[PDB]
Amino acid sequence: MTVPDRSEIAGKWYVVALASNTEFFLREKDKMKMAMARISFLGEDELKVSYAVPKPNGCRKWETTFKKTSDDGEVYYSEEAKKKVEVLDTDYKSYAVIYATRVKDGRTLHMMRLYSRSPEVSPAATAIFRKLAGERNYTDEMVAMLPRQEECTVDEV
Ligand SMILES: O=C(N[C@H]1COC(=O)[C@@H](NC(=O)c2cccc(O)c2O)COC(=O)[C@@H](NC(=O)c2cccc(O)c2O)COC1=O)c1cccc(O)c1O
Ligand SMILES: CCCCC/C=C\C/C=C\C/C=C\C/C=C\CCCC(=O)O
Ligand SMILES: [Ga+3]
Repeated sequence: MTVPDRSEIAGKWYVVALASNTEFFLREKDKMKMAMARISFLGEDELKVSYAVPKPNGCRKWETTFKKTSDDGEVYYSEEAKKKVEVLDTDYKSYAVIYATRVKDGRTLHMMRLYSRSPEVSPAATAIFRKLAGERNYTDEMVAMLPRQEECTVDEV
């Protein structure tokens, strides 16, 4: 409540560019199109967020809950989904950059994701985005920009 900005962007979050090094995912992120999502505040230490990705091979839409989210200041952690996301940069004015990391048994992973407040991409959104990726010594092929092309979409259900 003390952050009306959240309510402003909450309801629809767009993913239009990512960064990674794991070929399996990087290999595929390069083929998908822009994705959408909806986030809700359950509690500062818990929030509900949904993922919407249009996959021509088979669109996939679902919901997910984030629990025990207060570790490093404001970060989300799902004991079940063994995956956490920390607000690495968010303005909802034109873009937001977040640090996403998935850790499997014996394997750890990190990746950056660039969001857009509007289906369009601001040259600055891609640049600030690249700046961070560079700090991680990333290369173009490691970061793939995604178009607005849409085949499937989610509802305000
Ligand atoms: O390493 C990560 N994925 C793997 C492994 O995850 C998976 O294979 C599946 N996935 C989940 O079950 C999942 C369950 C719970 C939460 C999930 O996000 C799942 O994805 C399906 O996702 C996909 O096929 C693709 N995925 C998106 O397009 C996406 C688009 C926008 C937003 C997405 O989350 C997407 O996954 C590719 O994802 C992958 O290859 C990975 C890391 C860090 C953060 C991630 O989100 C990752 O997914
Ligand atoms: C918003 C989560 C969307 C989840 C589904 C889409 C992509 C999954 C990967 C990263 C998205 C996770 C969080 C979005 C970034 C910052 C949230 C700030 C919330 C706030 O400022 O209070
Ligand atoms: Ga995922």
